[PDB]
Amino acid sequence: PVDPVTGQTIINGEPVVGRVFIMQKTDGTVKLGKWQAQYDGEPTAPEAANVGSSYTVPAPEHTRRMRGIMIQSTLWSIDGKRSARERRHYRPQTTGAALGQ
Amino acid sequence: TATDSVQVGYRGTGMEQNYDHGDLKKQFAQVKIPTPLPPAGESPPGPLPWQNVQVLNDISVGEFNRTMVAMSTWVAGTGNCAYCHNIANLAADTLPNGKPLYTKLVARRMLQMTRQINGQYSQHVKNTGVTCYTCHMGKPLPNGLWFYSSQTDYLRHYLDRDGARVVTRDVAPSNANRSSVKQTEWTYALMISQSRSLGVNCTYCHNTRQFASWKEAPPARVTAYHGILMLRDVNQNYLSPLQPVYPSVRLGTQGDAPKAQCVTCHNGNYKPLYGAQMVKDYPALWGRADWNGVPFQG
Amino acid sequence: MQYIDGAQIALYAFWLFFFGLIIYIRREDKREGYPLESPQGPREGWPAMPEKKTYIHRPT
Amino acid sequence: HRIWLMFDPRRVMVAMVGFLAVLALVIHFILLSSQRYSWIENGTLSAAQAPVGASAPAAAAEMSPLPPG
Amino acid sequence: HRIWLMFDPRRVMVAMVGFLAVLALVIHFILLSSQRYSWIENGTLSAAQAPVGAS
Amino acid sequence: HRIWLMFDPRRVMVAMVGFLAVLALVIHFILLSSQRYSWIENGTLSAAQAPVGASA
Amino acid sequence: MLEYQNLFTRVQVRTVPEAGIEIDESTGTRYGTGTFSYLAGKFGDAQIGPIYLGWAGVLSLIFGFMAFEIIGLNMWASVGWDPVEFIRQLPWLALEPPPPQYGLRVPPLAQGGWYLMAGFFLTISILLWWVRVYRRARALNMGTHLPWAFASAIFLYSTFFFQPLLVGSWSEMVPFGIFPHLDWTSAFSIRYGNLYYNPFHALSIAFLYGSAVLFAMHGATILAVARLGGEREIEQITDRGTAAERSMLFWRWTMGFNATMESIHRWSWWFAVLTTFSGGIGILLTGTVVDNWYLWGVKHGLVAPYPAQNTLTEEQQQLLRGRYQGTAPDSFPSY
Amino acid sequence: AMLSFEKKYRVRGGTLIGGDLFDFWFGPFYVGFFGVTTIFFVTLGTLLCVWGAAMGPTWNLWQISIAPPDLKYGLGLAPLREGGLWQIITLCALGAFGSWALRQAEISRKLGMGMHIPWAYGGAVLAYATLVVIRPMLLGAWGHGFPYGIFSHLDWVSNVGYQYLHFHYNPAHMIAVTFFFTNCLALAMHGSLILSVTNPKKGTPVGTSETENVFFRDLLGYSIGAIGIHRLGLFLAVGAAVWSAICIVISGPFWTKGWPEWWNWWLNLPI
Amino acid sequence: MTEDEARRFHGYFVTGTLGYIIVAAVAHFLAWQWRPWF
Ligand SMILES: CCCCCCCCCCCCCC(=O)OC[C@H](COP(=O)(O)OCC(O)COP(=O)(O)OC[C@@H](COC(=O)CCCCCCCCCCCCC)OC(=O)CCCCCCCCCCCCC)OC(=O)CCCCCCCCCCCCC
Ligand SMILES: CCCCCCCCCCCCCC(=O)OC[C@H](COP(=O)(O)OCC(O)COP(=O)(O)OC[C@@H](COC(=O)CCCCCCCCCCCCC)OC(=O)CCCCCCCCCCCCC)OC(=O)CCCCCCCCCCCCC
Ligand code: BCL
Ligand code: BCL
Ligand SMILES: CC[C@H]1c2cc3[nH]c4c(c3C)C(=O)[C@H](C(=O)OC)c4c3nc(cc4[nH]c(cc(n2)[C@@H]1C)c(C(C)=O)c4C)[C@@H](C)[C@@H]3CCC(=O)OC/C=C(\C)CCC[C@H](C)CCC[C@H](C)CCCC(C)C
Ligand SMILES: CC[C@H]1c2cc3[nH]c4c(c3C)C(=O)[C@H](C(=O)OC)c4c3nc(cc4[nH]c(cc(n2)[C@@H]1C)c(C(C)=O)c4C)[C@@H](C)[C@@H]3CCC(=O)OC/C=C(\C)CCC[C@H](C)CCC[C@H](C)CCCC(C)C
Ligand SMILES: CC(C)=CCC/C(C)=C/CC/C(C)=C/CC/C(C)=C/CC/C(C)=C/CC/C(C)=C/CC/C(C)=C/CC/C(C)=C/CC1=C(C)C(=O)c2ccccc2C1=O
Ligand SMILES: CC(C)=CCC/C(C)=C\CC/C(C)=C/CC/C(C)=C\CC/C(C)=C\CC/C(C)=C\CC/C(C)=C/CC/C(C)=C/CC1=C(C)C(=O)c2ccccc2C1=O
Ligand SMILES: COC(C)(C)C/C=C/C(C)=C/C=C/C(C)=C/C=C/C(C)=C/C=C\C=C(C)\C=C\C=C(C)\C=C\C=C(C)\C=C\CC(C)(C)OC
Ligand SMILES: CCCCCCCCCCCCO[C@@H]1O[C@H](CO)[C@@H](O[C@H]2O[C@H](CO)[C@@H](O)[C@H](O)[C@H]2O)[C@H](O)[C@H]1O
Ligand SMILES: [Fe+3]
Repeated sequence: PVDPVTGQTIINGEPVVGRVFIMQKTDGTVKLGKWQAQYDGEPTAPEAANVGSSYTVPAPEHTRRMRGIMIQSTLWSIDGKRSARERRHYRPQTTGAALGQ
Repeated sequence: TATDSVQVGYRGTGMEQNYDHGDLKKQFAQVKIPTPLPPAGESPPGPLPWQNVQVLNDISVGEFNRTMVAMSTWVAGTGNCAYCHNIANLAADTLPNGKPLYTKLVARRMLQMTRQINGQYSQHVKNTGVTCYTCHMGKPLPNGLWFYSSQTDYLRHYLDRDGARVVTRDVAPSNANRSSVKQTEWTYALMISQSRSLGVNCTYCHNTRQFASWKEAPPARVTAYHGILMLRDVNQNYLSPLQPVYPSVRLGTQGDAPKAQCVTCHNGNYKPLYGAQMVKDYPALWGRADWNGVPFQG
Repeated sequence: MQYIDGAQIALYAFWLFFFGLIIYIRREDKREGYPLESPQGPREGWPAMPEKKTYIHRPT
Repeated sequence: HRIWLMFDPRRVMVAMVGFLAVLALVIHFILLSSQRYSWIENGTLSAAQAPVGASAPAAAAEMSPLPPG
Repeated sequence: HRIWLMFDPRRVMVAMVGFLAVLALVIHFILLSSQRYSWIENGTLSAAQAPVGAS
Repeated sequence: HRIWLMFDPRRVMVAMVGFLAVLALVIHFILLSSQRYSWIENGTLSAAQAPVGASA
Repeated sequence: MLEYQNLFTRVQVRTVPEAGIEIDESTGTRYGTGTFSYLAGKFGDAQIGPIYLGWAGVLSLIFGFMAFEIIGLNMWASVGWDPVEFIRQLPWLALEPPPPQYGLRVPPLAQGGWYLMAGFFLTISILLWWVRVYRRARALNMGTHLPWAFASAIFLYSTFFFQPLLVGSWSEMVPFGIFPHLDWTSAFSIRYGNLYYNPFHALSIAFLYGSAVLFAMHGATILAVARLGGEREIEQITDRGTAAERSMLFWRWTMGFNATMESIHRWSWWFAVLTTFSGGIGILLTGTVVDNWYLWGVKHGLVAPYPAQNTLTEEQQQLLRGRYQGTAPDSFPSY
Repeated sequence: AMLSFEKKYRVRGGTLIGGDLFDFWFGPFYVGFFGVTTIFFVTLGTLLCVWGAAMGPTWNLWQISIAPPDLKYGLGLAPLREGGLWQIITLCALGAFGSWALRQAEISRKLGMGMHIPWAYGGAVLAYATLVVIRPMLLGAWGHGFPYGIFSHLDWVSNVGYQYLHFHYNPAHMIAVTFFFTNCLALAMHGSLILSVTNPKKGTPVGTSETENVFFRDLLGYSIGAIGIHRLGLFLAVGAAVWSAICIVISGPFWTKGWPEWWNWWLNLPI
Repeated sequence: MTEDEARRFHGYFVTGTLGYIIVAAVAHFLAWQWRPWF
């Protein structure tokens, strides 16, 4: 509360000489508590994963030869060579009977 | 070489964005915004003299031609009715021989798409919407077009995949989260692509000491999440269903319609066109009744 | 229990082993040049002096 | 001519050739990396068509090359 | 002349051959990496059709 | 001057040449990195068209 | 002008190559006679001498070469057998572990079977090399300190097999590749919540830095007293000369305490061994006892507070919740 | 106290600054002019660190963090409560490390030894100076330094590493990591070799210098010398720090994109 | 050494310095005419 006559801050019924400010630590930081309290204000837990019930084998032309997980963002995003791009997937296949040979 | 650094987190955390000064200046200089067309706000109180118009129905006539000039300069070029119309019959959806005008049908669907983006996804494009120019930049083909390649292509995160979280919300392991290190690598690749699409680094949306935390991350992360959801709408309900309209040269090797990603609008910038505001002066593209208190005539 | 977990238990086991190891290596560090020379007499820090160690030499 | 009794001409010639060659390479590469004097690509343009650096520029509205701090 | 007294001809000739080879390789590779002078792909173009730096 | 009996002329000359070369390179590069004196790109501009820093 | 820094040797002395101390040769023998390299003799010893080969060494070479061949051939097949692409893209190529849905069951040959074969052969060859190191040590009546340091290295290596077995999937193993194994390192840290807060990871980092510190200190100390015969450490240990005395006094005057010529090598041995031992413990604890090391650090008071960078509303907390990652789409939908 | 052989070595001379005033021993420590300067800087820096801990929200040893200033104060001395204290502590640390190196040089000049130890410590000093002086100066702000906190400087390292998307792809980082790993391997091998020769199979005599070379020649086919192993250890340990300084100084001042993209040059070779 | 070559070297060094300085003065005047910095 502020005294309406002298414009002075009052603390526990006593006036203070000076410009009262609320003390705080460096940049308003507060010590962390329990780990479960790290989710106060954070979004709720994510939902269960979407896992396909069945699996259909793709065509060879739609299958990657390189099984590295991060190959699309680490190499292919910066690689643009035509033949190198061609060797990224398997080639389409058939049978001798289907070719009439 | 001077480096322009922008602090995005608390001091000492290491959350900063670095830029090379020379290339940043060259890249910023080369952008050329089309000048806004002079407003047309004195049309007569008459009915619409339009035969085949199912989108621009709430718009006056003079502002209709204003929008048409803007659309031409944004997609095809100044003037140039020949890219979407035939000069003789502007209301015709088909060529004189009989073939339908696919560019005009695409432009109609994409008028609807632009209105949907500006109206239903304000949480991403706050007060700075999009026009045809943001994606097209004066050309008929935008950037970042992608098609079906393989199952583990992370761009499917913007079409039909859902869920990218891998981090456990507990100290101890359980069956609530059984993510593999490979799934973490997939998320890493997707986020590297996002970072390069906006020209930023990981700390723009993350405090990397805990990637899962939203309170320790800058507000941009929230915006980024909405940008995912918007894309999933755009790619599912507007771009993909346009498969039977395009000629075969437009589709992919599986014969599917081109789709959009973050770099389609952003083109390697934290904001499209460095945050240029263009749609505030083109009410036909708004999805709202007002942009910045400026009301929509109707 | 709840606050105690396996990582903490293993960490304190490692701390105990590391302190024992440091004690052993400091015992070895005083095999030459001890006891110290001081006006108050012979001096031994902690850990105290180890027993005398002799090597083996091949016959001539 | 008494300068050569102070410094070995062999050392001076080595340092001179090295410094002058490094300077020539650096200048040629600085010019080649520029926009006005990238002669391998744009050397056929006339002096009027050659790029010129921008003069005293104007400001911009609601457009920042840098993200907010 | 008298330079061969101050400099060994063997050393000078080896250094000169090395420098000339490196310089020729660097120039050829710079030209090959350019757009106007990528002669392996566009060498059949006439001088009016060859790419020019935009300005 | 007696300074040459106090300082080796070879040492002083080498130090002076090195310091001068580094200083000249530093000044030329500072000018090249600036906006007003980036002469390789904007050297054909007149004194009126050359950039000037703002009053900020 | 400068004092001789003992960095390089200017005058090399040659002699007949040293055949080696007489050792048992019932199961293996020495190959070569001993050649001399001048360039190698500038920095250290010059003799590229004979090498002993026995049972364990030959078996280790066979198994290791089989693993190396499997890895290389899978890398080569991944680029369509293109030698140009093989050399150009070599750092990005990998032999990848099986898919996560197989758990610990055997995978298809083209989807992780080769990986397990190569890993098994590499493991067998590493163990056989350990046997060879032990036997070479005991053939010369030496102590087995090197075998038990190599054992610590092998312990850290074997955690890359035991942790995926404990979490229950061979998909969590380290891929065979230059860049992809770095990718796995990064993704492993990210998946389990900032491995910086693993206490045993911090411990192993302390021991690795301390190994660098100790070797810099010991090498500088021995080079600084090599003018007094300090590099001959065996004799300075069994008959302490002025070089060892000065080495002790330098560090006693510097940091207040010192070691001896022999116990500084005990310090070095233990720092190097502990680097891999504590790291192996830290890896074994991840995903089995602790799934989020940042949250463990918050629980045990390791994490410094920062001001919040963002605040979320009640509807935002429900909206911003995501979904755990699932399987990739096996269909190409038409809309 | 003094070692059994210590007394004959404690003589006068060898100092760089000062004379008989600062030429004494405090306990086992030698005090010179640079010993006094080291004490001054250590005391001032440690007391300022304790004050920074007192200003912060906790006394927990792991959570204490004295952070550098904001980037907006670039190259200027920020207010004490807003990062200026970090700058003063940095000045104290620089003074203390320089004084430690010079005092070590005085000590080695007094025992007749070479000058290797101060120069070896100079590599670590150079790495630290690159972290807090050279790189922040090139980037133009003192706020590019790392905070002084046991686990907060780990957070700084993590965020700075992810500033370049994938920091593993830094070539100089790869070379420095190789140096560190090879150094640890070589240290293990050297310690094992010396201990196994001086502590052989029980019942057998102490081995000779030829046993070391014969063992390593039998195992690897090549055995570096007794002087060679110490030269190699010094080179590996110091080169690790030098290549670390190189790797951190090129990130930001010279390269601002993601490190993986830097490998374009290799994929675009004309062949 | 004989204090005469000191005078001779001083003359040579002084004239070299003076010429370098005047040539720098011409360069600065030329640059001022092209684009003044004050
Ligand atoms: C792949 C998977 C593995 C992955 C990880 C692998 C890690 C490997 C760690 C290995 C640790 C030892 C390393 C070492 O120096 O090895 C050299 C030595 C071979 O020497 P040698 O060839 O025989 O040469 C003979 C001679 O030259 C040895 O002299 P050296 O100087 O090398 O060794 C000195 C000996 C002296 O021994 C003694 O004084 C006897 C008492 C030693 C301590 C016994 C109790 C230890 C604790 C027990 C509970 C331990 C509980 C944890 O000293 C040593 O070798 C070691 C000295 C002590 C090291 C620090 C100990 C700190 C303990 C702190 C405890 C907490 C205090 C609060 O190898 C040995 O194995 C030596 C011991 C051989 C006798 C058997 C000992 C075990 C018997 C019981 C188990 C029997 C088999 C089931
Ligand atoms: C981490 C593991 C720990 C581990 C901790 C536990 C283990 C410690 C082991 C240390 C090594 C072995 C023991 C040893 O030999 O110590 C040396 C000394 C015996 O020395 P000495 O053998 O007699 O040789 C001394 C000889 O050089 C003659 O020296 P002198 O007596 O002439 O004077 C030398 C010094 C001191 O000058 C004096 O006038 C001393 C009395 C007044 C001291 C304060 C004066 C300042 C004003 C008041 C401040 C205080 C006002 C309240 O003169 C010097 O010039 C040397 C000092 C450096 C001067 C330049 C720097 C100036 C600025 C300093 C600013 C900071 C200090 C105030 O021994 C002792 O004093 C025995 C008791 C142990 C002393 C340390 C106790 C530390 C307790 C720490 C508790 C908290 C732990 C967390
Ligand atoms: C984003 C990345 C993550 C991270 C993820 C990991 C992971 C994951 C691991 C480490 C581990 C370690 N990390 Mg790291 N680490 C990060 C940040 C750091 C920083 C830093 C300045 O930021 C540092 C200094 C370190 C340092 C360290 C080391 C102390 C430790 C490994 C010791 C080691 O490998 O010895 C080298 C020794 C070995 C690899 C042992 C095996 C050697 C085998 C025996 C050799 C066989 C060779 C074979 C025969 C050769 C031929 C093969 C052919 C194909 C035939 N980390 C961040 C937080 N770190 C490891 C650890 O222990 O963690 C607790 C570990 O597994
Ligand atoms: C996501 C984070 C990134 C990453 C980002 C970075 C960044 C960012 C940096 C490194 C740097 C380093 N990284 Mg990396 N790094 C990662 C993963 C790794 C992994 C791994 C996966 O295993 C490894 C092995 C490494 C390895 C390393 C080293 C090459 C290097 C640290 C040593 C160093 O600089 O010493 C040099 C030594 C010093 C700086 C110490 C000097 C000490 C001074 C002289 C003071 C001593 C006295 C003291 C104050 C008081 C003592 C008191 C007494 C005890 C009483 N990184 C991941 C991928 N890495 C660092 C580097 O190069 O630094 C230059 C660095 O800054
Ligand atoms: C204290 C822990 C440190 C340490 C310790 C350590 N390592 C050790 C030892 C010790 C004490 C040994 O005794 C042992 C050794 O013998 O060292 C010389 C070993 C060893 N540490 C090794 C490596 C190593 N150590 C590492 C790490 C470390 N080792 C830690 C830092 C690392 C890292 C950082 O990842 C590596 C890579 C080996 C040199 C060696 C164990 C050798 C081994 O097991 O070999 C098995 C044999 C094979 C796999 C055969 C492979 C054959 C070829 C590689 C392929 C075929 C090539 C072909 C013929 C030609 C080329 C191709 C053609 C097409 C051109
Ligand atoms: C070749 C480079 C490698 C190396 C070598 C090396 N270090 C050395 C030497 C050598 C050759 C010594 O001779 C010297 C020594 O005397 O060792 C006993 C030293 C030394 N290496 C040390 C540590 C050290 N070295 C490190 C690194 C390395 N040192 C490199 C890998 C690291 C790392 C990686 O973090 C550390 C922690 C010291 C034990 C010692 C130097 C002692 C010294 O300088 O003491 C004077 C200072 C004090 C007594 C107290 C601090 C005074 C400051 C004013 C306090 C404020 C500090 C500041 C707030 C930093 C806080 C950092 C936070 C991250 C915690
Ligand atoms: C020619 C050429 C090609 C050159 C190219 C080289 C280039 C370009 C380099 C970059 C140039 C630039 C701009 C970089 C800046 C480099 C700088 C700033 C140089 C610094 C020079 C230098 C030698 C470093 C430090 C100087 C030193 C060693 C100072 C010591 C001075 C001295 C002897 C006095 C003692 C007092 C000291 C040291 C104060 C500390 C001190 C204080 C303050 C007490 O109160 C106190 C009281 C009681 C007990 C002890 C103390 C105590 O230790
Ligand atoms: C004026 C001035 C400034 C001048 C001073 C000089 C300067 C500028 C400072 C230094 C700068 C210089 C000159 C540095 C350049 C150094 C150079 C040229 C490079 C050296 C590179 C080099 C030697 C090799 C590279 C090392 C690499 C990459 C791999 C190491 C692999 C490895 C593990 C090797 C170990 C070899 C073996 C078999 C050792 C086992 C072995 C061990 C471990 C023993 O303990 C032991 C003890 C006693 C007998 C035998 C042995 C023994 O042979
Ligand atoms: C000329 O070309 C040819 C092909 C002829 C030769 C060329 C070969 C080349 C170029 C090879 C290149 C190899 C490279 C580049 C290799 C890179 C390797 C790297 C960087 C590896 C890094 C890490 C790998 C680790 C840590 C792997 C660890 C694996 C473990 C621990 C696996 C254990 C597996 C076991 C024990 C399997 C057991 C079998 C079971 C019991 C499961 O059986 C069912
Ligand atoms: C695969 C590529 C090749 C990898 C191997 C490269 C080998 C050479 C690099 C390692 C050695 C570099 O050599 C390095 O030289 C510099 C001079 O520039 C020395 O000097 C450097 O550190 C000292 C230490 O205080 C500073 O005073 C000095 O200003 C600084 O330049 C280093 O002490 C030495 O380590
Ligand atoms: Fe040694």
